[PDB]
This record gives sequence, C-alpha cells and structure tokens, in this order.
Amino acid sequence: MREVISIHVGQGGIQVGNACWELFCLEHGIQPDGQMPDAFNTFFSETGAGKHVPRAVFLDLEPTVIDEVRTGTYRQLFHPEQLISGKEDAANNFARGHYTIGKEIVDLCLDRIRKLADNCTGLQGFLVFNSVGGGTGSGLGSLLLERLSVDYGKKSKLGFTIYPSPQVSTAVVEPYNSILSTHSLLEHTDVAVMLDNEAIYDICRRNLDIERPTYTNLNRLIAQVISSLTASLRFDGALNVDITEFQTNLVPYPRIHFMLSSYAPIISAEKAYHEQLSVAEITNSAFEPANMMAKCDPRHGKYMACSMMYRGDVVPKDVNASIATIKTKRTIQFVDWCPTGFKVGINYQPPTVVPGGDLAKVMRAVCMISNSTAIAEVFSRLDHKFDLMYAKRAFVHWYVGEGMEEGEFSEAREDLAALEKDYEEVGIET
Amino acid sequence: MREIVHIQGGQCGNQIGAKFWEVISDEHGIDPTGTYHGDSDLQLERINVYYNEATGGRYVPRAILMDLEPGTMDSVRAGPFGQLFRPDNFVFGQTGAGNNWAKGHYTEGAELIDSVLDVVRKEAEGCDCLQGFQITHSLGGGTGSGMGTLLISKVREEYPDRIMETFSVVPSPKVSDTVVEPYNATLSVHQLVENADECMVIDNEALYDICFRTLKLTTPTYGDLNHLVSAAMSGVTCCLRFPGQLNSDLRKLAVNLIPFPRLHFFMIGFAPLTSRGSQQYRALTVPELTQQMFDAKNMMCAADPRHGRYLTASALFRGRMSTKEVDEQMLNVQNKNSSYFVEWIPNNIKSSICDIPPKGLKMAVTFVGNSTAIQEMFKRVAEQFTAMFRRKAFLHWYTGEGMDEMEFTEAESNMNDLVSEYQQYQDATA
Amino acid sequence: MREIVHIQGGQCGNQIGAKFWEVISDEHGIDPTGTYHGDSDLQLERINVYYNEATGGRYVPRAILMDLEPGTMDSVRAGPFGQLFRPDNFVFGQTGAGNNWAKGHYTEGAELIDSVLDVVRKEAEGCDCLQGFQITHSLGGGTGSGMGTLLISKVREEYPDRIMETFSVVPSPKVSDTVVEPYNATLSVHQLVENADECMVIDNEALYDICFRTLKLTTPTYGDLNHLVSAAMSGVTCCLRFPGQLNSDLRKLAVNLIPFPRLHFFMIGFAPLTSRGSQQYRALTVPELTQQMFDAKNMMCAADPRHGRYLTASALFRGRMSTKEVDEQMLNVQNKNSSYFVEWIPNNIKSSICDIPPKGLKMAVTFVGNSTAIQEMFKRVAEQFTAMFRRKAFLHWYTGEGMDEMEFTEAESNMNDLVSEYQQYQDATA
Amino acid sequence: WKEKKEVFDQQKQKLIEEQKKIQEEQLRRMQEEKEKKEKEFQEFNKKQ
Ligand SMILES: Nc1nc2c(ncn2[C@@H]2O[C@H](COP(=O)(O)OP(=O)(O)OP(=O)(O)O)[C@@H](O)[C@H]2O)c(=O)[nH]1
Ligand SMILES: Nc1nc2c(ncn2[C@@H]2O[C@H](COP(=O)(O)OP(=O)(O)O)[C@@H](O)[C@H]2O)c(=O)[nH]1
Ligand SMILES: Nc1nc2c(ncn2[C@@H]2O[C@H](COP(=O)(O)OP(=O)(O)O)[C@@H](O)[C@H]2O)c(=O)[nH]1
Ligand SMILES: [Mg+2]
Repeated sequence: MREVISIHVGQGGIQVGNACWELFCLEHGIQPDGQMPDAFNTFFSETGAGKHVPRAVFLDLEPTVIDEVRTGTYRQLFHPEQLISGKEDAANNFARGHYTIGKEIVDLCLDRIRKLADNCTGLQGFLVFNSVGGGTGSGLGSLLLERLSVDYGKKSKLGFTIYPSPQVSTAVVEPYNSILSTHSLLEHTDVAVMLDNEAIYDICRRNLDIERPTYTNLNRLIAQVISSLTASLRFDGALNVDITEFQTNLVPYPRIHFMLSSYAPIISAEKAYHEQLSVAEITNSAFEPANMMAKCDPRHGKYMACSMMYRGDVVPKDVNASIATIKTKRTIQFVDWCPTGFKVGINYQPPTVVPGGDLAKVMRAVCMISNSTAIAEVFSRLDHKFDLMYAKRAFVHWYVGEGMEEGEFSEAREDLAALEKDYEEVGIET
Repeated sequence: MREIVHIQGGQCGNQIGAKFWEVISDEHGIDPTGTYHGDSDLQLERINVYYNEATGGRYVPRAILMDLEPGTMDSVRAGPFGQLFRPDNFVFGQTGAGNNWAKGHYTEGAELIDSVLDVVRKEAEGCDCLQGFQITHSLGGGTGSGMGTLLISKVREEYPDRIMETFSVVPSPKVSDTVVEPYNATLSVHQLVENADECMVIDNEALYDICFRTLKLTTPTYGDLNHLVSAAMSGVTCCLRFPGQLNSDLRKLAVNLIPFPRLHFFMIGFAPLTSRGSQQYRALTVPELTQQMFDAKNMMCAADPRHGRYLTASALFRGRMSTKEVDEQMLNVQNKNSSYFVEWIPNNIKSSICDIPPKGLKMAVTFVGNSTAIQEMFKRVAEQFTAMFRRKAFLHWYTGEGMDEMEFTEAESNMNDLVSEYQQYQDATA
Repeated sequence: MREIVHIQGGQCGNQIGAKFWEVISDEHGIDPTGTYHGDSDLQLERINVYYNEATGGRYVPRAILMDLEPGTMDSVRAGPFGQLFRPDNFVFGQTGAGNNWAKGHYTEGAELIDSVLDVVRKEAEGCDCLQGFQITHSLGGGTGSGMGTLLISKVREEYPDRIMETFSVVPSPKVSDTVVEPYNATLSVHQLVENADECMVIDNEALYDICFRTLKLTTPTYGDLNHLVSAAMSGVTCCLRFPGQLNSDLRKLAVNLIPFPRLHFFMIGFAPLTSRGSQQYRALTVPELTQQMFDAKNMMCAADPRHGRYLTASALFRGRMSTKEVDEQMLNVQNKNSSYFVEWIPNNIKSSICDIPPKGLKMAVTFVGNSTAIQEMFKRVAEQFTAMFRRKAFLHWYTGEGMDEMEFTEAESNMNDLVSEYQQYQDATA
Repeated sequence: WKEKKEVFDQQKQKLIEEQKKIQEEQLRRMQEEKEKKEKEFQEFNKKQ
C-alpha cells in the first residue's frame, strides 16, 4: 500500500529511465514481456491476471528516442499511451519548452498523472529525471513541477538533475537554461541531487578500469543509486527509512536542499573477490572525495547532515564502530550547530547484478546522500559562465523571440546571488 | 487478578514486543498456535495476567499494536509467534510521520488515536482487576515519541489511580541513526515526566557494549538487544505471576523506589550474563549474582553509576535460595560502598524472592536502581538540542504543522529544571 | 395460534422476502420442495405461524406477492425456494408505475388492488387466531410506496384491532439511485404515520457501512444486505415460534416500546457479526453480545444514536443463558450511559430470552430501540424535498394524474410537525 | 557570559502573557446569561 511515480522527460531522462527499468524488472523477477514466469507494488500495478505495468511516464518532444523504446524488447511492458511524444523539438531553447510547444503537451501529461494517481492508495511521492542542459528537459521539467506543486500541494517530489561539468560541455548555451531551470526548481522541488557527468567518468576510469565509457555505463550506476535509495520501501530491514523521513533529517532550511551523492563499492569481478569488502573499508571509500558522484570537493566546505544507506548482511554495531572512526578523522569536519549528523539505514537485500554489465555481485554496499556547504562552487562557476555572455547579450535573441521577457534573465541571477549568500551565512560558526 | 495490558507503538516498540511476547510464551509453554503444552501446574494458575481466553481453548495476548505506517506490523505477523496477536488490535495509518514529532502528535496522530483508544478502552473496561499499563516506545522516532506520549496523557486522564509503566529508548550521541533525534527527544521528555508513573531508560550503546564485553559474541544484532530487553522486562513482573517468599507487585516497587513524584527515571540491568565458552566455568551463587548486579558495565545505560549516589535500589531475585544470605549480602554491598549511597535515607535497598527461576537458569536477578547519575544523559541531550536550536535548523518542518518555538523554549526550560532539581538532592546533606 | 400473514410489494420488498422465506425455511428444516426434513421436535410444533398445510403433507407459505410489473415475480420464481409460493397469490399488472407515486396510488394502483385485497381477505378470514400483518416495501420507488401504503390504510380500515408491522427502506441521500426519491418518500411518510402500528426503517447506506467495516468482506452485494435484513426480521418473532424463559409477542413489544401513538419509528440491529477470519478468535459471551448490540456502527440506519437520547429500548436474546447476567448487564449498560437515556421514564430497557438459538450460532441478539436521533433522516429528506419543490421540478408528472400541490403542502407540513413533536420530548425534563 | 545570557527574552514573553491573561480574566468575567432560554423554556413547557 505504498507507491511512487517516476517522471522521465528529455533524452537524458528517458535514457536513464530505461537504465533503471531494466534493473527494477530484473530485481523483482519480471520478464521483459511483463509476465512473471508482494514487493512489486511500490513500482508496479497488477492488472488482474498476468502482466505488470510500470508506474512511469515518458515525455519528449523529439520522437526518435520514444520510437526506439516502442520497438525494442520492452515494447510490451509500457502502456502504449503513456509514452507521450511531440513532433517538434525545443532545440536546446528553454523558452520554447516553457512557453511555445510545451504548453500544448503538458495537459496530456497531467491527465496521465491523474489517471496513474487515482490508482495508488498510499502515494509516497514523485520522482523526476531530467538533464538540465537541454531545452525540452529543463523547460518541461519546470512546467510539470510548477503544475504539480499546485495540483497536489504537500506531496513530496524528488529531482535527479544532471548539471553540466565544470569544463566539459556538449552544448554552448547550456548555462543559460541551467540557471533558469535552477531558478524554477529552487522554490518548487523538495530534494535535488547532483549528477554531473565528469565525476562519474572519473569513477568509471579509476575503479571500473574502462577507458572508453558510453552513456549506458553512467546510467547503470545512476540506476543502482536509485535502487539503493528506494530499497527500504520494498524489502524487510532492521532500520527502515521512508521518503517522507528526509526533509526532517537532511534539509536544515527550506532553501537548502541541494546535496551530492556517492556509492561504494564500485569494483569489477576480475579483482573483487581478492579483498574482503568489510563494512569499514566500504564506508571509508564512500567518504573519499574522489568518489563523489558530483565533481565537487567536500574538503572545501563543512558537512551539514549525512544520510547513508546500507544493504546486505551488515550488522548495526559494525556501522557504529565505523561512524566513530569517521568522526575521529581530522580531515572531515561538521558544522558547529550539528553535534550528530548521521542517519543510518540498514537493509537485508543485497544489490542485484545486471548481466553483461560492469559491476560484480557483492554482499555489502553503501549509498550516502550528504548535504554539504561546499556545493556553492558549482553555482559560482555556472554564474561566472553565465555573466560572460550575458554582458554582451549574446544568444538572447533566440529567447526573446520565443515569448520570454527581457527581465527574466536578471531575476534568476538575483536568486543565485541570494542562494550563494545564504550558503555563506549558514556555514559560519556561532 | 491484578493483570496488565500491553500497548506498543512505533517500529522499535513493535520489535521489542515481538521478542517480549515470544519470551513470555516460552516461559508459560504456549505454542505459536496458542495451545498450552507446558509441564508444571504453576504455568497455568496466573496466566490471566497477560493472556485472554477464547473459545477452542487457545490463548490470545491482550496487546495493542499501533503505528503510523503498515510495514512493521505486516512484517511482525510473518515472524514466529506472530499469529497470537488478534487481527482486530492492529491499527495503522496510510501516511506515516517521517520522524517528525509534530506530524505524529498534532496533525496525523490526533485523528488516528481515536480508533486505538477505542480498543484500549475495550480491553481495560473488561478485565477483572486492573493493575495498570506498560508502554514500550522509542524517543528517537517521530511517530512513536509523539503518538505514544499523547496516548500516555489520554490514558492518565481517564485512569488517574492506575499505575503506568514506560520502557523508553533514548537516542545516545554515540550511535546516532537520525539527525533530528534531539528535537523529538527533548519534546518527548517534557511530556513524559508529567504523566508516567514509572520510566525505564534503555540505550542501544549500552546494549552493544554489554554484548561485546560480557557475552563476547562477535556479531551483535537487534535480536540480541531485543532478547536482553525482553529478559529484563519479564524479570520485573515475575513474582506477580508466580509464588514466592516475598511477593512484590509493581505498586510496591513504586512506593519504595520513588521518593518524590518527579524522580521516577530508573536504569536497569540483568544478571547473570556469561559467554558460551565460560558458562561451564562459573558457579551460580548469591555472591556471584550480587557482584555482577552492581557492576557498572552491567547497567542497561551508558550512564556511569559511580559518578553519582543511589537514592534507592531494588533487586528481584529468582529461584529457590535462603533469605538470610540475600539480606546479609545486601547489607555487605551497602557497607562496602557507603560513599555511593545517599546518607539521609538509611536502608535504601529493597529485595524480593521468587521461587520460580527462568527456564534454563537456576538463579536470576533483575536490578532497578534510582540513581543521581542519570543527569548526564539529559545534560548531553539538552546540549545537542541547544547546539542545533540556536540556528533554527530543521525548525521549519515542525513549525509548518501548527507548532511554534515557544513550546520548544518551555520544553528546554522544564528539562533543564528537571536536570537541576534531580541533582539538588545529590548535594543535600543531613 | 396467534399467527401472521406475509404481504410484500415492489421489487425491493420481493427481493427481501425471497431471502426472508429462505431463512425461515432453513430454520424450520423445510426443503425447497415443501417437505419437512428437520431434526428436532420443536421444529414442527409452531409451524402454523408462517406455513399452511395442504394435501400430500407439503407446506406452503401464506405470503401475498404484488407488483405493478411481472418481471420481478417471474424472476423470483426461478430462484431457490421459489416453488413454495402458491401461484394463485401472484397478482400483477401490465403497465407499471415508473417510480411515479401518483400512478401507483391513484390511477393504476386503485383498480388493481381489489384482486390482491380479495386474496388478503381470504387469507385473514381463514386463520385460527390472527396476530397481525407484516409489510415489506421500499419508500424509494413509486409502485411500492404507493400501493403498499394505500393497502395499509385499506387493511387498517377493516381490522382496526389487529397489529400491523412495516419494514420500510427510506432513500438515503448518500447512495441515491432515483432522482424523484424525495417526492414519493415524503408523500409516503405522510400516510405511513397515520396507519402503521410499528415501523422499522432500514437504509442501504448503513448496510454497506456494516458490510465494509464489521464483516470486512471485499464485494458486498444485494444478497448480503438481504441476508442481514432477513436475520433481523426473523429475530423479532423467534420467541413466538419457540419456548423461552420470558415469551414476548409483538403486541407486548408494542405496549412497551411506544409511549405515544405517533412515536413508532424504530431502528434495529443484529448481533453478533464477525468476519470469517476472526470468527475463531472471538468468544460468545453476554458482555460481548451487549457491547456490540449498543454499538453505534451496528445500527441498521445511518442515524447516529449518540446524537440523541433513547426513549426506550428492547433486546431479544436467543440461546440458553442465565437471566441474572442478562439483567445485570442491562443495568450496567444503563448506568454507564445515563446521559443518553431520557430521565423521566426509569427502567426503559426491555429484555426477553428464547432458548432456541439460530442454526449455526449459540447466542444471538435482536435490538429494537426507540430513539430521538431518528429526526435527522426526516430532516434531510424534507430538506431535499423543499429544495426540489420550490422550483416545481418534476411536478407535472404527478399533477397530470389528478394530484395537486395542496397534498404536497399538507404532507410537508405534517412531516415537519412530526419532526418537531418527536424532538419535543428530547428537551423535556422532569 | 553564557550563564548571564540565560535570562531577558523569557521575561519579555511573560509580560505579553500578562495581557493575554488579562483578556481571559476579563473574558471569564464577562459571563453574560442564559436565563432567557430558561424563561423561554418555562414558557415553552407551559405551552406543552
Ligand atoms: N548522464 C547523462 N547525461 C546525458 C545523457 N544524454 C544527454 N545528457 C546530457 O543532457 C544535456 C543536453 O540535454 P539532452 O538530454 O541531451 O537533450 P534534451 O534534455 O532532450 O533537450 P533538447 O536538446 O531540447 O532535446 C547534455 O549536456 C548532456 O550532458 C545521458 O545519456 N546520460
Ligand atoms: N533494540 C532495537 N532497537 C531498534 C530496532 N530497530 C530500530 N531501533 C532503534 O530505533 C531508532 C529509530 O526509531 P524509529 O524506527 O524511527 O521509531 P519510529 O519513528 O516510531 O518508527 C534507532 O535509533 C534504533 O536504534 C530493533 O529492532 N531493536
Ligand atoms: N436490499 C435491497 N435493496 C434493493 C434491491 N433492489 C433494489 N433495492 C433498493 O430499492 C430502491 C429502488 O426501488 P424500486 O425497485 O424502484 O421499488 P419499486 O418501484 O417498488 O419497484 C433502490 O434505491 C435500491 O437501493 C435488493 O435486491 N436488495
Ligand atoms: Mg532531444
């Protein structure tokens, strides 16, 4: 009687949704056709006899990815008319997907959301995935969040956004729409998790020893993180954690809800079994700055609160004995007004392996969600990138001619300045 | 006659009860199907204390299970001895509290509590002669620490002359699993002192310390901590269910261990406890039991009892033994430690003997002592509370559901006043 | 001796009777072929109450079935126990009323009623000593609420000293299946108060609430509501067909439950009612029966009985039990709830004991209480009536068959006067 | 300094409390009456 609905918008969102939906189907024993040859209820729904239907909706204005989905092996799984598709792409223009073509599509998505919600009885909250540096992704994510915040109100929404890397970039105009989308979801999303690609590339290179990774390898790690986060809702555990038990433990103030994640262990089968993978060493590896899932240095800032999930055969006393060691270290310092900052969850189900993938099978794993003061650097560098081109009003004509006003750029800049001032104000000791 | 009903709330309380009832059933020879298969006549004479009688000759506990989420009770039913509980007594909500005290005490816990109070009233009105209630809950969680404490006040308002027990687990700063523990601990201690006739604090840190040092087992789990807590719980009411040289119900302990109505926070301990490999070396004698009973590491709390002076003490011996030896040993443990006993109340140790030992053991002792050393726990809890509250961290979650900071200030002031007036008698001299 | 005849009208009444007669036949061991196959001697001693004797040794109910359309009686004949009914007693028209009260009471119901009155007179003149009549019909339909109530007046005019029962289903505003329900409900209540010696209101909404909450069965159907109504119907006349400690016919209840001739609208309830999975947990005792008997949710009406004060109450216990326990429990249920019992009539609860329990149950109770809380149903019915009548909506259908608005005004005024004078005694004090 | 800090804001909330208490005191003192209903009932009963 506990449910959650995941929203996938944009090319990156759909490509990570595919990645998480192989993993969930594999973890619950459901074949790609949707047929089994009481834990499924969190992500799926029973049709009365036979197949299961995911509680997910796919959105995009550009039809190529959806058409690829509707012809692959998973054509029989998803309901045919929840893969909403458009005709014309926003083409990396934020104003297009927020004012011009997204408005005519958003009504169908909201109707689908209502039709899925009326089925659930214990709706925990929503999940949303969107790559920020694109037109349709950021614009439609903003519009959907704004509609949901007023249609439903206090229901919790979680956002797994992928911000651009510090120096590596695929587009040339992504700072503009990244800043605008951050403006939009700052006052509209309860949790936002950092996911830039460069850090995960470094993780793959160093640990998985892959020298030529593709997007699928990144999306599989993200899917594993999602599964670790939501395992506690569908498996028995000695110390459970619910989604609603987050803003009471990781969010000191309503404005501050951007945090960065990490995962451990990450290791290949060729050298995994030569070492014992004790809980102490994995919880040490999880706190290593080089294993952050976002390219930010935690040594440059304080910690505010750490929520970290275990799964497997871990014993609570071993967890406490390792939290003490971390509190001992002099290179990790917490904020003054937080004496204890750890929330611990323990689950019994070990992580599942996907055949043909990178990760091996292990009995212990740890996933941490940590809120730290050091996150302000990404905001500062994105702001610096934005200012350089906004000084000469470059690329603005592509946005003014799509219905957006001239002054809309300035207030996003002011909100980022306010956020950066707030992060500095919080981190000073009393 | 003089029976009590069981009420438990939250996940921690449900897990404690899931072992407490197993221990009681094994003691009385009740199979997991509710059928008596015991050996001794005394096993059935006073079974009305905890068990009711139904048609078909089976027995059903008079326990009431409540939580704001259905998962824990849906899991405890599948465990051993899970079928004994009457399905009608299961009451649950569909939302949960998310470790937020305000949600579990003002908004959600207020509407649901009518249904559980209905079954509580049904159970109490029916029974032959009420002795009282015993409550198991945790102070580290939202729904538990809120709904349980509000239920305490509601029960006290309707049965002012009955006795009330509470076994409360307080969050230690060593093993912290939730970041918002100080808030709902401090808020709960405020209400708990006003209504509970007896309170018994239990700490996970002390349980891990005991398991690692005395039993010396490699991998402690929640099952061992629950088993120790269950043995301690059963030891208190043993003489009320079995004959003995000096019977002593709960009210007699209440008279003899509480000097002033606001000083009713005890810490307990169980003896004997020996490792598997050393269970053959030791010989069970009254001196061996009493030397381990007053041992500082044997207390179920991290509070150090030689950092203060005992106001009073109690011991509940089990098994057949001579009373002269018990009295002389109690005198000896009080003459050799005169510095740690307050001097203006002479003969401050109570003893009782029950002729029925635990199954598998020939002698056992349960210790309940009211000491001034408990101040250290409230001191550190208030220290963390005032470290976190001065910045108003995580305050918006509580203030968004009708609560204000004034109730936080009053709670802090009352808790500090309790801390001060509890140590006031430590320096008092005759 | 002192037997009664059965008369039913409309589709709802026919469906109620189709289960009432099945229940009676199963109680007396009569096969669907009319052949006795019972086990106990008492099953045949008082069979003349409901069944007649014909050649060949078979038994035939003295029931009269009437409707303005032939479909329902053509359908009830093919059901189980449908062959018992004498084909001669089936009277029907070829047109129907179409849920129009005027058509079923002035134009069509007036011409047909002579034939049914002929067979009614044949049945009553013949029987040994008449006790009275019992009527089952619905107030939400046209033909039923018209022809049944006119037949009530015609029967009362010819047998002024006999007793008359009516089991009336009134249209609740929650589950509404007909838009013209208020008109024919208000018109029928006007005539029903003037002639019926007893009236028992039953609501489909309360039956659904009971089925969903107490029995906890997933999919209620009309068969379950009919079964509950049939059990309640059979419980009233049980002691008139079986020996007991204190026999009490219908006239004795009429004397003791009606203080003033216009206050004869009761609401009933049946106990025990338990789910299939909990039928083994519960133990049948007099306290368990009496606590469920006075439960507010157990009433067969949505009216809330703790919103008013009982003028009087009645209970018809079944099975072999001690009278001292029954009397002391009745006293206890009246001392603990003195606020909900009117004070100027002391000892306002009647009890009766019958030694023959229902087949399959060891104890059963039928509750008939006259309470002031019934005013709420007439209040809402009149509210809907005056909301619809002020615009003269759907009035032309009624006014086209000789009826006028003056009879609507008089009916509304008389119903409001009944509502007022029924609550007049609620505020009365001694 | 820290123990010194422990006093002033709490004193100001109490003063605010005095005005609130004053209104309740007044409120309790306001009282009004219910005799009219009794007189009217006395009238209602007489008709009955
Ligand atoms: N992690 C990850 N990021 C991706 C992936 N695909 C695209 N991105 C990121 O998404 C950004 C651009 O947005 P896209 O998702 O590609 O396109 P869009 O969101 O649909 O917006 P449009 O261009 O209007 O179609 C790029 O800067 C990429 O870094 C992916 O498969 N995995
Ligand atoms: N002894 C024991 N303690 C437990 C168990 N499960 C959780 N706890 C403790 O309970 C605390 C969390 O309480 P929580 O589950 O949030 O209570 P709730 O909010 O009422 O559900 C943790 O600090 C644990 O130490 C258990 O099985 N046994
Ligand atoms: N208990 C019960 N109620 C019924 C059944 N069928 C219909 N009803 C109720 O009867 C009402 C309609 O009455 P109707 O059939 O028009 O009566 P008629 O005009 O005399 O035929 C509906 O509101 C239903 O709630 C049944 O099988 N059982
Ligand atoms: Mg695209």
